[PDB]
Amino acid sequence: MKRTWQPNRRKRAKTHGFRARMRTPGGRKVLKRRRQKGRWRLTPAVRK
Amino acid sequence: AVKKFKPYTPSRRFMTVADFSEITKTEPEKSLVKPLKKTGGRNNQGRITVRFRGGGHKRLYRIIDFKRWDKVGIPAKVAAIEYDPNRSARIALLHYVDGEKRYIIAPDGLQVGQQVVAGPDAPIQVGNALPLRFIPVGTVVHAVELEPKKGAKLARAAGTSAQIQGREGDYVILRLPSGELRKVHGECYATVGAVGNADHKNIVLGKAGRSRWLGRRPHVRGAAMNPVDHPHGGGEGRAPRGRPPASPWGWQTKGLKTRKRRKPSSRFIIARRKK
RNA sequence: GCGGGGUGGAGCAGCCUGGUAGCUCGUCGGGCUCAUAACCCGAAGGUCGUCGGUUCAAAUCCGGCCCCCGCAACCA
RNA sequence: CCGAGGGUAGGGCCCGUGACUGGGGCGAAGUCGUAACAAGGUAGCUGUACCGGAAGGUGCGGCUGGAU
RNA sequence: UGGGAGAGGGUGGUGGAAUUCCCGGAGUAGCGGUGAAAUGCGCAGAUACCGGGAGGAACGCCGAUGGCGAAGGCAGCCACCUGGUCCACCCGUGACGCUGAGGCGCGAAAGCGUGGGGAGCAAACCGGAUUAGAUACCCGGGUAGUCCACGCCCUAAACG
RNA sequence: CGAUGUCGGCUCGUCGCAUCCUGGGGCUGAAGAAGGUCCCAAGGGUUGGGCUGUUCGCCCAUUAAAGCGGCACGCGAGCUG
RNA sequence: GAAUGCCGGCAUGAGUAACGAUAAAGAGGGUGAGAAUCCCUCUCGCCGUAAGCCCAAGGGUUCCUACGCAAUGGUCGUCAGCGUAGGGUUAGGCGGGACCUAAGGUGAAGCCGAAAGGCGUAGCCGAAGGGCAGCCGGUUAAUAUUCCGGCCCUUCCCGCAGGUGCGAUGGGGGGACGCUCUAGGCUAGGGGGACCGGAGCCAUGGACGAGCCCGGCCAGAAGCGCAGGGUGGGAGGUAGGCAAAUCCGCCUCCCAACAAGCUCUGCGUGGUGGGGAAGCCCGGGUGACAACCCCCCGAAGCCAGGGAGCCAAGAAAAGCCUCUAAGCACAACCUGCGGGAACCCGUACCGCAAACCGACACAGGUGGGCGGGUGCAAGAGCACUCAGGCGCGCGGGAGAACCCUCGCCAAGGAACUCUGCAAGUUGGCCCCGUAACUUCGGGAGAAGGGGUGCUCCCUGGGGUGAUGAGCCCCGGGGAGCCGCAGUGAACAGGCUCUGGCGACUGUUUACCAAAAACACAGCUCUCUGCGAACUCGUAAGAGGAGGUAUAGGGAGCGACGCUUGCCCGGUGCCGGAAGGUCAAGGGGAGGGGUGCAAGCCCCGAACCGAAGCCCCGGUGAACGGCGGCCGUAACUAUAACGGUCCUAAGGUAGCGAAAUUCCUUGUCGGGUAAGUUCCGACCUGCACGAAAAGCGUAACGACCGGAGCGCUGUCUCGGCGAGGGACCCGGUGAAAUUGAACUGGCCGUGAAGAUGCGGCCUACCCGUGGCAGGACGAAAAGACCCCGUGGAGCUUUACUGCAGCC
RNA sequence: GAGCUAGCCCUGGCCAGGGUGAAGCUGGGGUGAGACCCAGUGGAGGCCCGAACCGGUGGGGGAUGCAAACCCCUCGGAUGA
Ligand SMILES: [K+]
Ligand SMILES: [Mg+2]
Ligand SMILES: [Mg+2]
Ligand SMILES: [Mg+2]
Ligand SMILES: [Mg+2]
Ligand SMILES: [Mg+2]
Ligand SMILES: [Mg+2]
Ligand SMILES: [Mg+2]
Ligand SMILES: [Mg+2]
Ligand SMILES: [Mg+2]
Ligand SMILES: [Mg+2]
Ligand SMILES: [Mg+2]
Ligand SMILES: [Mg+2]
Ligand SMILES: [Mg+2]
Ligand SMILES: [Mg+2]
Ligand SMILES: [Mg+2]
Ligand SMILES: [Mg+2]
Ligand SMILES: [Mg+2]
Ligand SMILES: [Mg+2]
Ligand SMILES: [Mg+2]
Ligand SMILES: [Mg+2]
Ligand SMILES: [Mg+2]
Ligand SMILES: [Mg+2]
Ligand SMILES: [Mg+2]
Ligand SMILES: [Mg+2]
Ligand SMILES: [Mg+2]
Ligand SMILES: [Mg+2]
Ligand SMILES: [Mg+2]
Ligand SMILES: [Mg+2]
Ligand SMILES: [Mg+2]
Ligand SMILES: [Mg+2]
Ligand SMILES: [Mg+2]
Ligand SMILES: [Mg+2]
Ligand SMILES: [Mg+2]
Ligand SMILES: [Mg+2]
Ligand SMILES: [Mg+2]
Ligand SMILES: [Mg+2]
Ligand SMILES: [Mg+2]
Ligand SMILES: [Mg+2]
Ligand SMILES: [Mg+2]
Ligand SMILES: [Mg+2]
Ligand SMILES: [Mg+2]
Ligand SMILES: [Mg+2]
Ligand SMILES: [Mg+2]
Ligand SMILES: [Mg+2]
Ligand SMILES: [Mg+2]
Ligand SMILES: [Mg+2]
Ligand SMILES: [Mg+2]
Ligand SMILES: [Mg+2]
Ligand SMILES: [Mg+2]
Ligand SMILES: [Mg+2]
Ligand SMILES: [Mg+2]
Ligand SMILES: [Mg+2]
Ligand SMILES: [Mg+2]
Ligand SMILES: [Mg+2]
Ligand SMILES: [Mg+2]
Ligand SMILES: [Mg+2]
Ligand SMILES: [Mg+2]
Ligand SMILES: [Mg+2]
Ligand SMILES: [Mg+2]
Ligand SMILES: [Mg+2]
Ligand SMILES: [Mg+2]
Ligand SMILES: [Mg+2]
Ligand SMILES: [Mg+2]
Ligand SMILES: [Mg+2]
Ligand SMILES: [Mg+2]
Ligand SMILES: [Mg+2]
Ligand SMILES: [Mg+2]
Ligand SMILES: [Mg+2]
Ligand SMILES: [Mg+2]
Ligand SMILES: [Mg+2]
Ligand SMILES: [Mg+2]
Ligand SMILES: [Mg+2]
Ligand SMILES: [Mg+2]
Ligand SMILES: [Mg+2]
Ligand SMILES: [Mg+2]
Ligand SMILES: [Mg+2]
Ligand SMILES: [Mg+2]
Ligand SMILES: [Mg+2]
Ligand SMILES: [Mg+2]
Ligand SMILES: [Mg+2]
Ligand SMILES: [Mg+2]
Ligand SMILES: [Mg+2]
Ligand SMILES: [Mg+2]
Ligand SMILES: [Mg+2]
Ligand SMILES: [Mg+2]
Ligand SMILES: [Mg+2]
Ligand SMILES: [Mg+2]
Ligand SMILES: [Mg+2]
Ligand SMILES: [Mg+2]
Ligand SMILES: [Mg+2]
Ligand SMILES: [Mg+2]
Ligand SMILES: [Mg+2]
Ligand SMILES: [Mg+2]
Ligand SMILES: [Mg+2]
Ligand SMILES: [Mg+2]
Ligand SMILES: [Mg+2]
Ligand SMILES: [Mg+2]
Ligand SMILES: [Mg+2]
Ligand SMILES: [Mg+2]
Ligand SMILES: [Mg+2]
Ligand SMILES: [Mg+2]
Ligand SMILES: [Mg+2]
Ligand SMILES: [Mg+2]
Ligand SMILES: [Mg+2]
Ligand SMILES: [Mg+2]
Ligand SMILES: [Mg+2]
Ligand SMILES: [Mg+2]
Ligand SMILES: [Mg+2]
Ligand SMILES: [Mg+2]
Ligand SMILES: [Mg+2]
Ligand SMILES: [Mg+2]
Ligand SMILES: [Mg+2]
Ligand SMILES: [Mg+2]
Ligand SMILES: [Mg+2]
Ligand SMILES: [Mg+2]
Ligand SMILES: [Mg+2]
Ligand SMILES: [Mg+2]
Ligand SMILES: [Mg+2]
Ligand SMILES: [Mg+2]
Ligand SMILES: [Mg+2]
Ligand SMILES: [Mg+2]
Ligand SMILES: [Mg+2]
Ligand SMILES: [Mg+2]
Ligand SMILES: [Mg+2]
Ligand SMILES: [Mg+2]
Ligand SMILES: [Mg+2]
Ligand SMILES: [Mg+2]
Ligand SMILES: [Mg+2]
Ligand SMILES: [Mg+2]
Ligand SMILES: [Mg+2]
Ligand SMILES: [Mg+2]
Ligand SMILES: [Mg+2]
Ligand SMILES: [Mg+2]
Ligand SMILES: [Mg+2]
Ligand SMILES: [Mg+2]
Ligand SMILES: [Mg+2]
Ligand SMILES: [Mg+2]
Ligand SMILES: [Mg+2]
Ligand SMILES: [Mg+2]
Ligand SMILES: [Mg+2]
Ligand SMILES: [Mg+2]
Ligand SMILES: [Mg+2]
Ligand SMILES: [Mg+2]
Ligand SMILES: [Mg+2]
Ligand SMILES: [Mg+2]
Ligand SMILES: [Mg+2]
Ligand SMILES: [Mg+2]
Ligand SMILES: [Mg+2]
Ligand SMILES: [Mg+2]
Ligand SMILES: [Mg+2]
Ligand SMILES: [Mg+2]
Ligand SMILES: [Mg+2]
Ligand SMILES: [Mg+2]
Ligand SMILES: [Mg+2]
Ligand SMILES: [Mg+2]
Ligand SMILES: [Mg+2]
Ligand SMILES: [Mg+2]
Ligand SMILES: [Mg+2]
Ligand SMILES: [Mg+2]
Ligand SMILES: [Mg+2]
Ligand SMILES: [Mg+2]
Ligand SMILES: [Mg+2]
Ligand SMILES: [Mg+2]
Ligand SMILES: [Mg+2]
Ligand SMILES: [Mg+2]
Ligand SMILES: [Mg+2]
Ligand SMILES: [Mg+2]
Ligand SMILES: [Mg+2]
Ligand SMILES: [Mg+2]
Ligand SMILES: [Mg+2]
Ligand SMILES: [Mg+2]
Ligand SMILES: [Mg+2]
Ligand SMILES: [Mg+2]
Ligand SMILES: [Mg+2]
Ligand SMILES: [Mg+2]
Ligand SMILES: [Mg+2]
Ligand SMILES: [Mg+2]
Ligand SMILES: [Mg+2]
Ligand SMILES: [Mg+2]
Ligand SMILES: [Mg+2]
Ligand SMILES: [Mg+2]
Ligand SMILES: [Mg+2]
Ligand SMILES: [Mg+2]
Ligand SMILES: [Mg+2]
Ligand SMILES: [Mg+2]
Ligand SMILES: [Mg+2]
Ligand SMILES: [Mg+2]
Ligand SMILES: [Mg+2]
Ligand SMILES: [Mg+2]
Ligand SMILES: [Mg+2]
Ligand SMILES: [Mg+2]
Ligand SMILES: [Mg+2]
Ligand SMILES: [Mg+2]
Ligand SMILES: [Mg+2]
Ligand SMILES: [Mg+2]
Ligand SMILES: [Mg+2]
Ligand SMILES: [Mg+2]
Ligand SMILES: [Mg+2]
Ligand SMILES: [Mg+2]
Ligand SMILES: [Mg+2]
Ligand SMILES: [Mg+2]
Ligand SMILES: [Mg+2]
Ligand SMILES: [Mg+2]
Ligand SMILES: [Mg+2]
Ligand SMILES: [Mg+2]
Ligand SMILES: [Mg+2]
Ligand SMILES: [Mg+2]
Ligand SMILES: [Mg+2]
Ligand SMILES: [Mg+2]
Ligand SMILES: [Mg+2]
Ligand SMILES: [Mg+2]
Ligand SMILES: [Mg+2]
Ligand SMILES: [Mg+2]
Ligand SMILES: [Mg+2]
Ligand SMILES: [Mg+2]
Ligand SMILES: [Mg+2]
Ligand SMILES: [Mg+2]
Ligand SMILES: [Mg+2]
Ligand SMILES: [Mg+2]
Ligand SMILES: [Mg+2]
Ligand SMILES: [Mg+2]
Ligand SMILES: [Mg+2]
Ligand SMILES: [Mg+2]
Ligand SMILES: [Mg+2]
Ligand SMILES: [Mg+2]
Ligand SMILES: [Mg+2]
Ligand SMILES: [Mg+2]
Ligand SMILES: [Mg+2]
Ligand SMILES: [Mg+2]
Ligand SMILES: [Mg+2]
Ligand SMILES: [Mg+2]
Ligand SMILES: [Mg+2]
């Protein structure tokens, strides 16, 4: 049956991407936390 | 008027459509139309704020001239009468001798090929617009401004009419389509005659499909819901209302008046509506 | 199991607040009518379901026993 | 080939009968009222409508086959 | 051909009296209703009076024992459209007539459908009386309906 | 109650005897035939349908008879539901 | 040493289940240490509206080649989407960007909000929509509309020539639009040819033939032809298109009019450039100077912005054309020609799947185009088959029970069972025929029946062509032949009668309910006069609606038909400038503290004083509610009738043992041999009843009842057969569970159901295939029930508070 | 977090073939004129049958599955809410 993951490069970058995070206070505090934790990638990677 | 159908499907039994015989032109004026953005009942928050709306036929909006006092004295020929999907009334296409082209809602008896005019001197003739004070007391009238130069507010729907009953001072007394008696300012314009397409109320939609064409989505009774959805929701089996009949939001829906008590226009309403 | 009830022949008041039983109808006698009904004037008839207790005194307050309605009997 | 007729299928008319039901006629001395005949005690009758235990009542309009 | 009388019919328009409602004034202890009363209405200012307003229906006097219509039926006034009908003249056609099973149309009231309208009236219904009872007559209310438009119904003491 | 699956049916039985039938008896208000009643006896047998989820029961047509109970109201790691 | 503890390790179950679609395999010859599994060949089978081909998304080197087999591959492996290494993706024209706008998003102006932020016209962003210039063939192990070849084209810059009032973001035109149906003419595609080209072929009885087999094109600029689309011309006035305007709009006049002219596409032709089969021979070569033609079928595609009808009335913006304004007319723009210039990103490969979403090389899921032929009425259905692609990554045997999927069955034919559940039956087309009832459409494919192949003969009409031949499309008649059987295979309704419920098509608990539930047109009540009511929001602002009472919100009812009765005492809502109560505030009779005192300071009565509440009326398609007892008729029985108590009023019509009836399988009738169900009635309705609508209703229903016909392995009552498993052999090898176990029966005992205790009985040790009575077998710290002063959802005239409203 | 699912918005796309034959239109009849009837033409519809496509009615299988919802037979819709 149709499952929950239906990849979409545009949907990916526009929802979790760097610019979407930077726009909002909660999105910025995400990047702050993942930077503070040492995450190698602060945002999901997508090809474009 | 009111075209019937033979019962060759279950829904054709009662479905009636307008006869459209007054229409003389079946495609709008390109210069007078603009896209009518369907809202679906969603406001700028994206939230449904008027329930059960959406999914109707695409429509373009006809720019209607609800002023008419800004072309005072310039006569105009009635070029056509056209179907308008944004209103119950028909609309009339005017070719001003000025060369300008405007739409107005088509009053009853209006004939394509006649002239109309607007102003304090206009003949008391179907389709002409004059300040309310210059219109003879007793004549039916439509598309009435509620305040001078603010645009026609009352008696715009198909078949509707307001009658000038009397006047006192700067104000005349109208009987609105509802039967309310209201003082409206004499400088407010109005178009003599009643709005045409009076057969509009005898249309039998015929089936659920026609309400969907009109953009009206299915309405679900409060009694059909659960208590988390509605005062009337729940009960084992069917249940009477079991409290004063209420809306989804709690307020009583049988009789409870809701016009603001201290509204300033109260001073200008002579008698609340009838029936 | 829980609530109410039983009083002239009929249907009901009085019980709660002890001492006084009352209303409409019916019944009986008289009247009017040619006669009946209606109507009018008078009158009779209830020891208050039964027993036991309380009290100076019980239709009335407290227990039974009889009886008559009503309500309940749910989770499996 | 046609062919009495037999078989299968579906119709149409008539007859008999059927729990129950609907009124109808008739029936020496039943119960309820008194609608009509006198102005019958609200003049009657009427087509219709609605209502009521029952006769009937009432509305609308008509008729005189209504008295004084 | 020339004339006449008429609520003949249809459409649109319009006039005054009255009733109710509404508003302003004025005014006070009752009004109303009946056989008698009660219900009802009224000091929260009714009734009775004046002015203003809104709305529906019906047209007093003329009016008659009258007129027109095939009947049902038709009554303020005006204009339009239209039917019948009588008289005159003795001009034209030359029996072209009478009746009429079927058919078609018209058809009071009530009633029905879809809109509208709704003052007064009033089945149903409520109430007050009367009464043994009173699902009545009488009184206070009151919904259809009565009115308009379109479409049905097609009955009658549709009677001379 | 850190679970012992709950009615009825189907399937498969097995047991008890307070015996429905068949076998053996006494008594009879047992003439015969056919019954009644009690005693012995569990070897075998103890039908097919209509109705209802039904067990039960009622009924139809038969029968030598159409027995009654136990087995976690036998039997859902066998089925049905 | 226990915490269903935690982490790890290793056991048990066990050489057990399984090894992932039943489309299927066999041999030969290669390679290699090793081969069912890799390569080649031949044979066999499967898909063929795909299981073939091409795009898009997603994936991201998986592509090609060499080397390789430890792990990955459900077996094997020499093979691979695996390991290692090298190579591979080439564009002005294809897609996106340097163009346009859509929703939406963002947002100079502006607005709002404690902060964060919310909103917002323009503008900007935003595409699978608009717009825009490349077609065919060749080549690589791997890319190609990209490289090459042939033939075309676009824009930018500059220049020459000719022409013109040039010039924009601004004005205008245009772009520009729906649904259904559809004309003419083409193209794609396909069928046929006794014509044309071809390696060959003659078999096994016949055929050297008008034989079989193979192929018979593709692209192309200008021009031309056919087809269509688009489109009036001129003049006078002009106040409108927010300046101007010769443009556009409006008015008049003249001419043009199903035309024509002009213009733009499609198709054809077209210089020219390519392609070119079977077969044979080792991807190639040959065939080959390959041929390259005629007839027919023919689109849903093209001409296109075509046409008609309909209502539900069908984006925007740029490119483009025209107008003019500043400016400028040494300019600038238009047209033609010439030279030059033309950037960034993608391009491999998978792509209905082993490379994408499902933890797997997972029977599932995934949008667009092409999708050939024959026959079956048509078709994308079905059967077979082309091109192409596969046999599904464990096999070999055996021929048990039992399971799955399938085939047949004597006699019976629902006797099965909760139920004909399931499975039969019926089955397409043509013709005959078709009832109650109905809202006149329907019911209807009602029901029921007949026909169906092949051969010969006669003949009717249509398309094309030409009016004929040929090919093709509908037919009509006559005579025959064969078989058990002619839609001979495959795909393709069982029917009827009668109730309940819901009018109907629709909708729904994704993953146990598809229903009578929801919705629905329709009906009514109610609110709302517009800065509407209402809704979201603290707000601004939105929705409502660029709508206006024939409109919008809320509620109930639920097509339609005939109807919808009585109660306003209580609650709700509505109306009511009186009366009563009523807070803050006003008021200040009058007391108090303190001070020498002026004073400062506190308390405080009458009285005035909103909404609300009380009170007075209204109101039911508002919440709701619609009696009891006793008596009475000339047989009995029963009460039309009466008496009395109560109520705010005492259930009207219609219906009724009902989706409602407890007693109950009520009673009677029908159907049955038999009927707790069913249908029709009755009425003492435990406990129907009128918009939580009442009673009906044609049509409809994968709804739920009852019956009949038909037909059946449902059954009496089972039997046989097929295949996939199960069984055996080689390969690979789980799982839950598991205190340890050396783990028998009876009768007892025991915490009351004992392999484990007693007594007795029985019993050599170990397996394998089977069956499920026990191990109170496994699974899940019982969902039921209770307990916890445990939790949550929900309700209200519980308490208290808050939003909102007054 | 709406890459699942629910609704809405914007922009595109899809729905083989066959059947039924509404209005209108034309002609004919009819009438004072009509209504209306008849034939032809026409091609309407939450019409009919049936693939793609969207569903998920009944039954069987599956149940440490091919699969944490699948497979087979059957069945609903398929110009429309
Ligand atoms: K337990
Ligand atoms: Mg899903
Ligand atoms: Mg997706
Ligand atoms: Mg993407
Ligand atoms: Mg994308
Ligand atoms: Mg996206
Ligand atoms: Mg976002
Ligand atoms: Mg982003
Ligand atoms: Mg920010
Ligand atoms: Mg911040
Ligand atoms: Mg910050
Ligand atoms: Mg790093
Ligand atoms: Mg992130
Ligand atoms: Mg109709
Ligand atoms: Mg009809
Ligand atoms: Mg019209
Ligand atoms: Mg525009
Ligand atoms: Mg809008
Ligand atoms: Mg926004
Ligand atoms: Mg929303
Ligand atoms: Mg709303
Ligand atoms: Mg909505
Ligand atoms: Mg409107
Ligand atoms: Mg209109
Ligand atoms: Mg005003
Ligand atoms: Mg309507
Ligand atoms: Mg619409
Ligand atoms: Mg609803
Ligand atoms: Mg509910
Ligand atoms: Mg519910
Ligand atoms: Mg919620
Ligand atoms: Mg709540
Ligand atoms: Mg609530
Ligand atoms: Mg409720
Ligand atoms: Mg409920
Ligand atoms: Mg419910
Ligand atoms: Mg209930
Ligand atoms: Mg209630
Ligand atoms: Mg409420
Ligand atoms: Mg409110
Ligand atoms: Mg009003
Ligand atoms: Mg009393
Ligand atoms: Mg007392
Ligand atoms: Mg006392
Ligand atoms: Mg006494
Ligand atoms: Mg005493
Ligand atoms: Mg309970
Ligand atoms: Mg014979
Ligand atoms: Mg009398
Ligand atoms: Mg009398
Ligand atoms: Mg009466
Ligand atoms: Mg008074
Ligand atoms: Mg006073
Ligand atoms: Mg009025
Ligand atoms: Mg003469
Ligand atoms: Mg009449
Ligand atoms: Mg009274
Ligand atoms: Mg008369
Ligand atoms: Mg356990
Ligand atoms: Mg357990
Ligand atoms: Mg014996
Ligand atoms: Mg025995
Ligand atoms: Mg039992
Ligand atoms: Mg029983
Ligand atoms: Mg015997
Ligand atoms: Mg037993
Ligand atoms: Mg047990
Ligand atoms: Mg028991
Ligand atoms: Mg027991
Ligand atoms: Mg048991
Ligand atoms: Mg089980
Ligand atoms: Mg069981
Ligand atoms: Mg078990
Ligand atoms: Mg320990
Ligand atoms: Mg633990
Ligand atoms: Mg652990
Ligand atoms: Mg662990
Ligand atoms: Mg571990
Ligand atoms: Mg370790
Ligand atoms: Mg280990
Ligand atoms: Mg092992
Ligand atoms: Mg084992
Ligand atoms: Mg296994
Ligand atoms: Mg498997
Ligand atoms: Mg082999
Ligand atoms: Mg091998
Ligand atoms: Mg090997
Ligand atoms: Mg090979
Ligand atoms: Mg094919
Ligand atoms: Mg991957
Ligand atoms: Mg390996
Ligand atoms: Mg190695
Ligand atoms: Mg491996
Ligand atoms: Mg595997
Ligand atoms: Mg090797
Ligand atoms: Mg490569
Ligand atoms: Mg190039
Ligand atoms: Mg550039
Ligand atoms: Mg964007
Ligand atoms: Mg684009
Ligand atoms: Mg578009
Ligand atoms: Mg391009
Ligand atoms: Mg080209
Ligand atoms: Mg090529
Ligand atoms: Mg190379
Ligand atoms: Mg210029
Ligand atoms: Mg420009
Ligand atoms: Mg356009
Ligand atoms: Mg447009
Ligand atoms: Mg062909
Ligand atoms: Mg060419
Ligand atoms: Mg000008
Ligand atoms: Mg050569
Ligand atoms: Mg198409
Ligand atoms: Mg096109
Ligand atoms: Mg349409
Ligand atoms: Mg725009
Ligand atoms: Mg110069
Ligand atoms: Mg030029
Ligand atoms: Mg650049
Ligand atoms: Mg490439
Ligand atoms: Mg697929
Ligand atoms: Mg693959
Ligand atoms: Mg595989
Ligand atoms: Mg797969
Ligand atoms: Mg072919
Ligand atoms: Mg076929
Ligand atoms: Mg295979
Ligand atoms: Mg496969
Ligand atoms: Mg094998
Ligand atoms: Mg074997
Ligand atoms: Mg199979
Ligand atoms: Mg067979
Ligand atoms: Mg055979
Ligand atoms: Mg058989
Ligand atoms: Mg049979
Ligand atoms: Mg048979
Ligand atoms: Mg049966
Ligand atoms: Mg059986
Ligand atoms: Mg069959
Ligand atoms: Mg078949
Ligand atoms: Mg019949
Ligand atoms: Mg018939
Ligand atoms: Mg029938
Ligand atoms: Mg019927
Ligand atoms: Mg019919
Ligand atoms: Mg059919
Ligand atoms: Mg034949
Ligand atoms: Mg043959
Ligand atoms: Mg033969
Ligand atoms: Mg069928
Ligand atoms: Mg339904
Ligand atoms: Mg339903
Ligand atoms: Mg119903
Ligand atoms: Mg209905
Ligand atoms: Mg449908
Ligand atoms: Mg479900
Ligand atoms: Mg669920
Ligand atoms: Mg679920
Ligand atoms: Mg359900
Ligand atoms: Mg369904
Ligand atoms: Mg639902
Ligand atoms: Mg419905
Ligand atoms: Mg209705
Ligand atoms: Mg809010
Ligand atoms: Mg708006
Ligand atoms: Mg309905
Ligand atoms: Mg009917
Ligand atoms: Mg009634
Ligand atoms: Mg009340
Ligand atoms: Mg009240
Ligand atoms: Mg009241
Ligand atoms: Mg204050
Ligand atoms: Mg107050
Ligand atoms: Mg009450
Ligand atoms: Mg009954
Ligand atoms: Mg019964
Ligand atoms: Mg019933
Ligand atoms: Mg029921
Ligand atoms: Mg009941
Ligand atoms: Mg019963
Ligand atoms: Mg019985
Ligand atoms: Mg019988
Ligand atoms: Mg009875
Ligand atoms: Mg209700
Ligand atoms: Mg109910
Ligand atoms: Mg029905
Ligand atoms: Mg249905
Ligand atoms: Mg259904
Ligand atoms: Mg049956
Ligand atoms: Mg049968
Ligand atoms: Mg069998
Ligand atoms: Mg086998
Ligand atoms: Mg091994
Ligand atoms: Mg292995
Ligand atoms: Mg041990
Ligand atoms: Mg041991
Ligand atoms: Mg052992
Ligand atoms: Mg043992
Ligand atoms: Mg014990
Ligand atoms: Mg034991
Ligand atoms: Mg032992
Ligand atoms: Mg022992
Ligand atoms: Mg011991
Ligand atoms: Mg022992
Ligand atoms: Mg033993
Ligand atoms: Mg073994
Ligand atoms: Mg074994
Ligand atoms: Mg066992
Ligand atoms: Mg077992
Ligand atoms: Mg066990
Ligand atoms: Mg245990
Ligand atoms: Mg056990
Ligand atoms: Mg067990
Ligand atoms: Mg479990
Ligand atoms: Mg726990
Ligand atoms: Mg527990
Ligand atoms: Mg649990
Ligand atoms: Mg308990
Ligand atoms: Mg507590
Ligand atoms: Mg406690
Ligand atoms: Mg608690
Ligand atoms: Mg919870
Ligand atoms: Mg998505
Ligand atoms: Mg379709
Ligand atoms: Mg046909
Ligand atoms: Mg036409
Ligand atoms: Mg299924
Ligand atoms: Mg089945
Ligand atoms: Mg499962
Ligand atoms: Mg499946
Ligand atoms: Mg299937
Ligand atoms: Mg279908």
